[PDB]
Amino acid sequence: GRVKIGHYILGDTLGVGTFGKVKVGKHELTGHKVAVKILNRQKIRSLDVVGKIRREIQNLKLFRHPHIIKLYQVISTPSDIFMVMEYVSGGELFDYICKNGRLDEKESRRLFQQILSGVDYCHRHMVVHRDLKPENVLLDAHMNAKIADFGLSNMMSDGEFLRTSCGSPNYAAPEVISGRLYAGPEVDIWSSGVILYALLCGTLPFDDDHVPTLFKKICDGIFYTPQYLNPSVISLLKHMLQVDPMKRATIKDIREHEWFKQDLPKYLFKWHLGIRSQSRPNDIMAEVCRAIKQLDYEWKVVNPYYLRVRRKNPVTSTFSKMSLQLYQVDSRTYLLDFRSIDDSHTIEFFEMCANLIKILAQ
Amino acid sequence: PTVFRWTGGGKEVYLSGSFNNWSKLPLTRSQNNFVAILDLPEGEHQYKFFVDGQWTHDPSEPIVTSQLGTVNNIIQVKKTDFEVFDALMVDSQKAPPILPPHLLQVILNKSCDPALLPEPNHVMLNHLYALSIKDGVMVLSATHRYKKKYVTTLLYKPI
Amino acid sequence: YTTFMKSHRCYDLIPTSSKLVVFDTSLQVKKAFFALVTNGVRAAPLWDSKKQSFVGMLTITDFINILHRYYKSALVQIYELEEHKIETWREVYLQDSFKPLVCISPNASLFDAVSSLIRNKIHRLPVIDPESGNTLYILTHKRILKFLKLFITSLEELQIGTYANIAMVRTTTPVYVALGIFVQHRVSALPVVDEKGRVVDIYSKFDVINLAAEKTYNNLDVSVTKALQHRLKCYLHETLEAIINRLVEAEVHRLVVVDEHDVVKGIVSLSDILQALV
Ligand SMILES: O=C(O[C@@H]1O[C@H](C(=O)O)[C@@H](O)[C@H](O)[C@H]1O)c1c[nH]c2cc(F)c(-c3ccc([C@@H]4CCCCO4)cc3)c(F)c12
Ligand SMILES: Nc1ncnc2c1ncn2[C@@H]1O[C@H](COP(=O)(O)OP(=O)(O)O)[C@@H](O)[C@H]1O
Ligand SMILES: Nc1ncnc2c1ncn2[C@@H]1O[C@H](COP(=O)(O)O)[C@@H](O)[C@H]1O
Ligand SMILES: Nc1ncnc2c1ncn2[C@@H]1O[C@H](COP(=O)(O)O)[C@@H](O)[C@H]1O
Ligand SMILES: [Cl-]
Ligand SMILES: [Cl-]
Ligand SMILES: [Cl-]
Repeated sequence: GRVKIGHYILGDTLGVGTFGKVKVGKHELTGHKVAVKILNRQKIRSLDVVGKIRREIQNLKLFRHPHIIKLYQVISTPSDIFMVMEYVSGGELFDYICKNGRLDEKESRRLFQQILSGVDYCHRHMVVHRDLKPENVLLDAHMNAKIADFGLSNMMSDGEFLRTSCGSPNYAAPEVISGRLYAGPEVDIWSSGVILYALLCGTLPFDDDHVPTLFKKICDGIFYTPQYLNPSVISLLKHMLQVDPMKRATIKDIREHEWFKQDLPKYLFKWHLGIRSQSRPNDIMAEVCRAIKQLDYEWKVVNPYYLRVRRKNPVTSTFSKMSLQLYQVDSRTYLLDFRSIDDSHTIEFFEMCANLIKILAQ
Repeated sequence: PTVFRWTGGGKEVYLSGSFNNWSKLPLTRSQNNFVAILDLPEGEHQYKFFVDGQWTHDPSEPIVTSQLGTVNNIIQVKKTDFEVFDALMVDSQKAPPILPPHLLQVILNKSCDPALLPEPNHVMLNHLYALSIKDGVMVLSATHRYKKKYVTTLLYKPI
Repeated sequence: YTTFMKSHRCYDLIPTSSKLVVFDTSLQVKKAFFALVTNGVRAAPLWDSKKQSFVGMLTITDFINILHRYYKSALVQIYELEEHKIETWREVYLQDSFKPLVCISPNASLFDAVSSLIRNKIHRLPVIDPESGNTLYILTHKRILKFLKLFITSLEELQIGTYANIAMVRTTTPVYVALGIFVQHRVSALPVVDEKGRVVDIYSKFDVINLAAEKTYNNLDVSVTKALQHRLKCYLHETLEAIINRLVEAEVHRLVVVDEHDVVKGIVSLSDILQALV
């Protein structure tokens, strides 16, 4: 009377992830254990995440890092999708820090190097696991970090920003709580910074029951450094938890940091953008729309500020695509951004833009 | 391998089906969900449930009523349901944003080769940048990646 | 050495991140030369908007040519240089003679690249990707040789270089005159020689852009020495491995093959070195 999938007999539920239930699987013959994520096809289509999952599987099946949970196999059934993964007996890093207190400088550094190694591997693979927290860092028998819920993760694509506000308010970057556009790695760096504080202190840097003050505190980048903290790691944290993404640490800057480097194992590791106008956003969009048509160009209005435009080459008889986007700079100025859409392509893009600019504002 | 799940309470729940000559197969309960996974040959199968003394079907699931008035559930175990990417493919059937600071980080402004340049953040690739129009000649520029290398091309164009 | 080039792709020599200056043929030719200087580039591919293709390349040779073909005097403006488009000039430069665009794919071999250079008698080879049609990089002898020399782990016995009818200038020779030699002889550099046959300096195709740079081209009556004020030998009894090492170590485009008494006997160009190794 055992529920089996693969040759693993499904047992106890380890938890409930982003998109599914996670159950233990112990092999019929060998006793080998796996973590099985159950994704009901009807639910993964109700939330329109079918595409999300397709990509998520694609990435994770080819990934292989010692501090990222291995995705062994994906078993499809008419009903649901079974994601067979590597199981780790130690559970959450979060409960570790609950049960035992904060980790010692040495122990903290080890685990931080391990996590960051994994975080880096993801980024090196144009994957950004947003929602990076002790709750999603699992531990194995031998105390090794294992990055786990890629449900909120996204792809990093050349020339494009992400928008989705994702993780736990505490671990979430200020721009994520601010709901501003972001590149991707900087928000994983911030979350990893929160993880470092959690390891060294055993508490959260930014935390309050009063949600408004929690968000002020996060956006003010102010956290308490207890006297027992080594000034060098305080240096690293001050760098990692920069409210300005442009001023924030990078996996490179961290890798170069003295605190990090220590005992680190071998196995791990006058140009102007677009055109700017001070007019009303709706007047700007109207102007650019009556300019695109004035060039006999095909287009498709996505957002009231995003437009995907096409042009037929009068010579080579080829289709060339680009996307236009209005961003706000000052409280009084806005700028239209031109981005090339990949199927001379580059020169044709310049030409396409140039035409539009001569018939436009600053 | 097909999943047979009964959502709803019960002390004892069984699965009778064409695939097992209508024999009562016990379904294990975790909580509120009674399940059994079993591989069935690709094709049509009819099943019913024996939920605490009552023979029922999952009404949420497709049925079939017999010439004799028998109402059983039906299942079409398709080839497509077995392969993940095939199954996922068959499944898929205001104010302006603030300017990200990233787009203001160029590689042309920031002894050495004038040809050589720093590596860019993926985020600023394919974006159009331009110099102020001096002498009635426009200068446009952009960084594009070709494989594992990058090229910042700048066009000198009259207007 | 030669079989090494046949294996390695052009891509393997394209840098991690480079700058590519492209001129529209409708651009004023004076602005086009000033752009080479301002950008710190020696050549630029030309794009014809009406043709929708890369028609050719603008090099310092083009400047040398314009200057010599149209220099009236120091008291008279070069009207053609001041007010000519790149196409209006390419229409003149090449008329009864037609030299189409030479290019290479990034997936093509380094051997194919070395050949393309000598075969078409050229110094700048643009690497264009076929699917994108985008020019990525411009292949120069210096870079291809620097790559060969990276993987390398007498000049009289092998006989490599030009040793007969060597085109060189006197100390006092005006720039215009020297420009005329660069044109009729079609050679990259003119060794500056003293009263006696010995060499004191070398005026090269490069030293000609300083005129664009300093905006001093309106006086070509100046001696080659006056011209060189703004800012290397090899003897016949020296091994080619050492002579190849010397060129890349000093990053120079050609060495002077001189006798004991510092008197010119020939020249050995990067062109000839890569050619002999093909
Ligand atoms: O639980 C599921 O969905 C949830 O249903 C909730 C609801 O309806 O109440 C909603 O609220 C939730 O949102 C939803 O995620 C499932 C969807 N597909 C499945 C496929 C399965 F195989 C199993 C399953 C596998 C093994 C055992 C065995 C049984 C014996 C003990 C050890 O586990 C029990 C059950 C499942 F549980 C599911
Ligand atoms: N790829 C090319 N295809 C055809 N002609 C070219 C190409 N590149 C340059 N040319 C032409 O070759 C001539 C000489 O150029 P070049 O030898 O490259 O000069 P430099 O020594 O400064 O590199 C010029 O007339 C130039 O327009
Ligand atoms: N001053 C010169 N006089 C004669 N031949 C030369 C001179 N400079 C270069 N050459 C030759 O010109 C050819 C092409 O080389 P280059 O234009 O110098 O890259 C080679 O065969 C060189 O040896
Ligand atoms: N044989 C040489 N000896 C010394 N300097 C040289 C030599 N050949 C070229 N140069 C210098 O290199 C510069 C021009 O570069 P290029 O024409 O590319 O070789 C000038 O400053 C020349 O003086
Ligand atoms: Cl949970
Ligand atoms: Cl057990
Ligand atoms: Cl374990």
